[PDB]
Amino acid sequence: TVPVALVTGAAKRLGRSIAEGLHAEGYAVCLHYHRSAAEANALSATLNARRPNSAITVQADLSNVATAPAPVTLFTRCAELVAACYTHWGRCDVLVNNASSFYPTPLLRREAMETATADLFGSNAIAPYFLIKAFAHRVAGTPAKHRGTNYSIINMVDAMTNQPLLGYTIYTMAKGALEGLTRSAALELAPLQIRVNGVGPGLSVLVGHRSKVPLYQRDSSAAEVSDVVIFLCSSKAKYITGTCVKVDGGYSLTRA
Amino acid sequence: VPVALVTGAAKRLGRSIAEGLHAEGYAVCLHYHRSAAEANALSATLNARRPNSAITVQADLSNVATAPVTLFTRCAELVAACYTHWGRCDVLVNNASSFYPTPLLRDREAMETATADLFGSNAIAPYFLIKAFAHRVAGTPAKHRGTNYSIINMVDAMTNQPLLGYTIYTMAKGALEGLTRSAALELAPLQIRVNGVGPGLSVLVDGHRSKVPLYQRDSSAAEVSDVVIFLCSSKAKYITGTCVKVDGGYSLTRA
Amino acid sequence: VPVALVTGAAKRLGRSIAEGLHAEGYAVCLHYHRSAAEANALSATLNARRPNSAITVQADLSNVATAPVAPVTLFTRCAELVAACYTHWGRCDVLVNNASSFYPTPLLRGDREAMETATADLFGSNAIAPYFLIKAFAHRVAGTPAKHRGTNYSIINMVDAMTNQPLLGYTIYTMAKGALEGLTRSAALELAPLQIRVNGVGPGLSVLVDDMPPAVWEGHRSKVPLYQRDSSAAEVSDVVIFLCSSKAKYITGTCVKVDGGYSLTRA
Amino acid sequence: VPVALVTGAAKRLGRSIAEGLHAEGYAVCLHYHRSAAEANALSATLNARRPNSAITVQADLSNVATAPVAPVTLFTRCAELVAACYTHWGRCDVLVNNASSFYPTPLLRNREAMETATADLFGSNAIAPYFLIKAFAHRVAGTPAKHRGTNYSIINMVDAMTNQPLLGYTIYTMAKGALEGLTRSAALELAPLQIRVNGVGPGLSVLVDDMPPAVWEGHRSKVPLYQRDSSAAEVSDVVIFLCSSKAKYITGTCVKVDGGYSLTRA
Ligand SMILES: NC(=O)C1=CN([C@@H]2O[C@H](COP(=O)(O)OP(=O)(O)OC[C@H]3O[C@@H](n4cnc5c(N)ncnc54)[C@H](OP(=O)(O)O)[C@@H]3O)[C@@H](O)[C@H]2O)C=CC1
Ligand SMILES: NC(=O)C1=CN([C@@H]2O[C@H](COP(=O)(O)OP(=O)(O)OC[C@H]3O[C@@H](n4cnc5c(N)ncnc54)[C@H](OP(=O)(O)O)[C@@H]3O)[C@@H](O)[C@H]2O)C=CC1
Ligand SMILES: NC(=O)C1=CN([C@@H]2O[C@H](COP(=O)(O)OP(=O)(O)OC[C@H]3O[C@@H](n4cnc5c(N)ncnc54)[C@H](OP(=O)(O)O)[C@@H]3O)[C@@H](O)[C@H]2O)C=CC1
Ligand SMILES: NC(=O)C1=CN([C@@H]2O[C@H](COP(=O)(O)OP(=O)(O)OC[C@H]3O[C@@H](n4cnc5c(N)ncnc54)[C@H](OP(=O)(O)O)[C@@H]3O)[C@@H](O)[C@H]2O)C=CC1
Repeated sequence: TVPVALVTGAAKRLGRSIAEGLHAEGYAVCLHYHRSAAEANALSATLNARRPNSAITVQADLSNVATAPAPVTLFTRCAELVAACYTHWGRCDVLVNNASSFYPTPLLRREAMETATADLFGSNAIAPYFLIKAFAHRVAGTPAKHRGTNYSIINMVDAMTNQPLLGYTIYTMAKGALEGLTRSAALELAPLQIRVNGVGPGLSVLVGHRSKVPLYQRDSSAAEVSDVVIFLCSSKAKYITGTCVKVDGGYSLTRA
Repeated sequence: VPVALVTGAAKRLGRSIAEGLHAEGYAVCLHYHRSAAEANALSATLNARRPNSAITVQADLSNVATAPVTLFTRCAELVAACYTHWGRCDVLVNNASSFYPTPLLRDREAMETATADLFGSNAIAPYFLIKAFAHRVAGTPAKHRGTNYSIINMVDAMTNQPLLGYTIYTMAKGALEGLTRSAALELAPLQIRVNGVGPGLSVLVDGHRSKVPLYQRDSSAAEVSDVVIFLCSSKAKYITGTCVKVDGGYSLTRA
Repeated sequence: VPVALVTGAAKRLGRSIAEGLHAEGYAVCLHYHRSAAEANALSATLNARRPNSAITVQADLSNVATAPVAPVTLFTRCAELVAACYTHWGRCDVLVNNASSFYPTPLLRGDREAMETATADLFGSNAIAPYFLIKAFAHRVAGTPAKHRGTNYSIINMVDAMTNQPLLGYTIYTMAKGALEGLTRSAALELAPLQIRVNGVGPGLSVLVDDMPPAVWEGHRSKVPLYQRDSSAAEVSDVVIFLCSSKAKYITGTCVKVDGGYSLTRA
Repeated sequence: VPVALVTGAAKRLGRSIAEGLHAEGYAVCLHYHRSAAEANALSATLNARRPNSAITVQADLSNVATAPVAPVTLFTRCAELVAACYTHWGRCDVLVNNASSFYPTPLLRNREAMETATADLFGSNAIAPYFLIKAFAHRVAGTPAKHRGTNYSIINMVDAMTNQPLLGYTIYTMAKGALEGLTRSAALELAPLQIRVNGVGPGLSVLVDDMPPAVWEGHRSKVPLYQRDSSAAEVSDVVIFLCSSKAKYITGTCVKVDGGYSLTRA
């Protein structure tokens, strides 16, 4: 049986490493993207070249805003992403909420305030919520006899948000929401044997903070994070749910 | 005479907090959404005890426009109301909170308003309120600033042990915890303290209470508001970015 | 008149705690290990303000047997501290596990002794003594007929707001503090039926010792987000006192950081 | 061919962990206290599968001095376990602090009992692990850089449920809290030697069934995922993963393996 994985923000960096890892384990992969169409399609071509019909791409803005066709709501856009997996491959075994907007929202010195709120909160928390709902309904709507045997949802959190980055309040809040989503979803979806966990990087693939990481005194590679993600998706991890794993080289253990 | 703004001050915990702060000498701006009668009754009681020690302000803190007026604007206006009437705002208490199911498992705009209401009241409104509050302090010349600025976020001691079916509420509380820490850090330079108070079971609607280790009952409003009040006192000036459980040990239990 | 036992009461945070409780009307049993002169000076001050409101008891809380007053065990020494409260005043309403040894136990580089004594000292003072003290305290309340019990039993464990961001080289100390946090939760749960509340207070930097260059000391305190300084003893003891008040009677099993946001920082 | 020392390896989780590591090619030093028969049986199986891939060492990890052949301290007995790995195979790449005593130490409802309970519960769950880590760390530091292994990993078996204390188990819960502290402090201090230190916290695994079937069923039925306790393998696979080179950026973290049990409330 060939399992399917949906990965948001799959075009590059961690998202792309995650998709590659899942693909190397035999997953067919639905690569979501927002703006990185060229990289997304280039990745699909690589994956489909290795193994025919093992990759597709879907575009979507996951910000908590209406888009033009009545207006399309973020929920609808999310349901469509999950539906694209069932339409093409007839299944969706794994969901990885990786897409994430990250920029300052200082408390100390309108259009910007409102789009920032919906963008940061949508991508990091609200989209993943609706995505999980859509994913869950599909599974519930599948007759028990026909369900997969290893449903796994991974939320990309942040190992460092408890030690807030000065000026990033909304981003930090959204990640805090995502942690709550992880726990609440693990509990409510446990009956459908759908596991929900979180993976929190510290510093990965930076574009003198490296030297602060206790382990290796450097940021991590994408693989050093994606391997963790892949492991949590494996049947060997089927008893793990509702937990967040830090992948930070001990950075969260430090103090100023 | 210090001023305190308390959202959702009309009844229950919000009312207890206002009364507590008032008993310590605070002038209190009582925010309310729908409980206009209860809000005005309380103001009358407080103003009767001490002239000009209470006002009331109506506002929907759901992340939606009204009349268009954005949530941020409505929030700025709440804080402005304090400076307009009394010329100051020393304490902010983000207490207002919507609480109802958002099941993941068995409706179009039903989830739309739920999203904006649950997230607005519990997280986004508090964010804008804190911004507005922080902005007024920063805009106040150092010599004229108060000496005990305190923001309290009402969190939930039990959200790490999620209530089945309440994902969006739980998510909003998680955001509020993040707001508490991020704000404490960024506002430390203005000497504005930001903390959280997390009830377990308090003043139940109407069992579940027999589950509480301590006293085997839910708490009274005072048992929570006193903690809020203490965190606002100058005896607590070194505390910031922390959340205090007031749950009688409920979070220490397991199924 | 309610009684409070405070371990390591002779100076610094322990003294401030005793003074605070004393200012609220508590009679205070001041425990000390080596600071006899400081302890007696404090008792004198408290007894001078209010006759018979203070006493002092000496005890090594390290997890080692002591010279017969058959060797005396740590548990026995702990029971005796609690007993000294009931013997003199007929009661013990509040316990504050404040005493604490603090020094390096590096993982990397007349010798065994230092290893075996460090283990028992750091662990005893910070965790094991508090355990037996709580047991003793718990036993005395349980042995009191309901009709004679106090109405506000409170136990406070002094923890560390920064142990989750370990100080390099202090593994055993950090370990003992983690054990203390465990004790706090387990005790709150088990003693809830006797209405004995058990909480923790975790300082960050308080009355930071200045055995180092002025600038190096400016550095450390400047890392605290709020006020860019370590705290005074009062800024911590007032929190302790509050947790002991009847206005905190619904709080139990919780640890309160008093760190001015220090734990929110990163390297 | 890497070496792994596993304490309390004789049965249950310890055994599953040794088997897991053995299946990955590790040579395994199986520590035991009282389960000599089960320990030797396991060694035989492993050695039969791959010659000279298993040994055993007996040791009481309680924080008490043992009788020789001058009393032996816990630290010495700990160094000797680590030494046994370097003596036999010339290396120790992985350490798994699995050994653990677990029994009640009530505060109420009421000897050499309390002196031994304290030392046994605290020794096995915390103090031994401390000294073992020290010993393990010294051996690595005393190895010239050019000869060091490339994947040093220490895993501490913690408890996903200690923050929701089991009534009457104060000392155990305290020792587990100390073990968590040990995990973080050690990760930090040993980072420079590239020695990773993490924790794995089971919830309910291979739940002891010494009670009415209904009572046993009620207990496991509380676990949200599968409504059952876990198998040993469902825990050991996590341990094994954390030891793999794919996990070489993870350190100072504790991973719950509890099927969501810690998410529940009374
Ligand atoms: N890298 C690090 O040091 C850390 C990473 N993390 C988390 O790990 C995950 C991946 O990290 P990283 O690779 O750095 O991520 P990136 O910052 O590179 O962003 C990943 C993708 O998110 C997509 N995205 C952003 N906003 C939206 C939106 N509004 N709608 C739809 N898609 C959007 C972008 O896709 P596109 O280009 O197609 O528009 C982008 O490629 C993230 O969730 C991040 O929060 C956490 C802590 C540290
Ligand atoms: N009580 C408990 O057991 C627990 C309480 N808490 C938290 O403590 C705080 C107070 O608790 P409690 O007294 O029970 O709170 P309530 O549930 O009684 O709600 C408080 C007030 O919030 C206001 N409110 C709700 N939605 C909105 C909105 N969209 N815009 C503006 N105001 C709104 C309401 O004001 P109005 O009536 O005027 O419309 C209401 O009176 C809350 O933050 C809650 O989350 C956390 C855990 C447990
Ligand atoms: N001050 C700070 O920055 C921080 C403090 N804390 C905690 O707060 C509490 C008080 O802090 P602080 O005032 O600095 O504490 P101190 O370091 O000054 O120690 C307090 C007392 O503990 C006693 N003590 C130490 N070892 C033993 C022992 N083996 N047996 C009996 N008594 C012993 C000493 O009593 P004597 O002198 O009589 O021998 C000492 O006066 C402690 O628990 C500490 O761990 C936590 C984080 C930070
Ligand atoms: N199983 C579960 O549901 C849970 C397990 N855990 C943790 O997982 C780990 C393994 O679990 P599990 O397999 O159940 O463990 P066990 O309860 O079976 O104990 C493991 C081994 O520890 C050894 N041991 C106990 N005390 C000592 C001592 N004083 N000195 C030396 N060795 C000692 C015993 O070895 P011997 O037989 O040779 O004497 C025993 O076989 C433990 O650390 C445990 O705390 C945590 C939560 C739940």
